[PDB]
Amino acid sequence: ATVKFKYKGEEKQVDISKIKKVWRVGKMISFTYDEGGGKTGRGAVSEKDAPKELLQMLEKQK
Repeated sequence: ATVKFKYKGEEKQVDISKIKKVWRVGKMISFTYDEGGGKTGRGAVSEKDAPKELLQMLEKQK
């Protein structure tokens, strides 16, 4: 369900349903998640750092 991503010294828990657009750029995977009344926050997660759920959809399903 939830993705724990490091910020400075604070690891932030964000839901898989709230990730609006996800894209694999090269060494990193950048993503725009929505959070309230039309105001999108922008996170990032590395290639070894991202575990299994987001990796299976873009290189198997459709």
